[PDB]
Amino acid sequence: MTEYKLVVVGAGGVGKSALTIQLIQNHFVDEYDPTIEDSYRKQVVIDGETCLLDILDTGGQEEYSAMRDQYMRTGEGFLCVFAINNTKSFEDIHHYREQIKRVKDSEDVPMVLVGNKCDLPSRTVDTKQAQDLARSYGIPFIETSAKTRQGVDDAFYTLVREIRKHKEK
Ligand SMILES: Nc1nc2c(ncn2[C@@H]2O[C@H](COP(=O)(O)OP(=O)(O)O)[C@@H](O)[C@H]2O)c(=O)[nH]1
Ligand SMILES: [Mg+2]
Repeated sequence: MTEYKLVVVGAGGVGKSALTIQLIQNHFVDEYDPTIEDSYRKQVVIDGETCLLDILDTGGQEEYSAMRDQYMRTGEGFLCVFAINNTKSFEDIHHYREQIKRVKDSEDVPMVLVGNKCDLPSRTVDTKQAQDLARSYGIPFIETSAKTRQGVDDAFYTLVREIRKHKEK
C-alpha cells in the first residue's frame, strides 16, 4: 500500500543499526550486526493503514557514502539518533540536520529526535536537554533502547505519522 522512505542518521556507535535491526527482524537469524550501510524493509499497520517501510541505515559522517546525497533526496523522513551517554553524539545532531536541510532545501522535513540507550542508569544527556533541542527544530523527541526494545516501534511509527502530517499540510 502506502510506501514510506525512512533514513536513520547519527554518529557512529549510537545504535542506528541496532534500532533498525530490532524493528525489521523476523528473527529467522539469531544475531545480525551489520557494519555497512544497507536498506531494510518492513510491512506494518499504522492507524489502520498498511505501510511498507523502506529503512536506510546510514553510516556516520566518517564512513564515505557515494549515494549519501541521493539517499537524503529520496528520504521522506529522518530519525536523528544520539546516545544518551555520549554528549558528542548529541552535539553532532546539528551537523546531521544541516546536511538534510542542505540537500532538501527545506527547514520543514519530517524528523524525529531519538535518544537511544535509555536502558543505562548512567546518562550524560538529560531529557530536558534533548526535549529543548527537539523544540528548537519543531520535531518530536523519543527515548529508545534497542536492548529492552523500549520505544523502538514508537520511534519509527512516530516518524511515519510525522510524514503523514507533513503530506497533508
Ligand atoms: N546499552 C545499550 N547499548 C546499545 C543500545 N543500542 C546499541 N547499543 C550498543 O552500541 C554499540 C553500537 O551499536 P550499533 O548498532 O553498531 O550503532 P551504530 O554505529 O549507530 O549502527 C553496540 O555494541 C551495541 O551493542 C542500547 O539501546 N542500549
Ligand atoms: Mg551501524
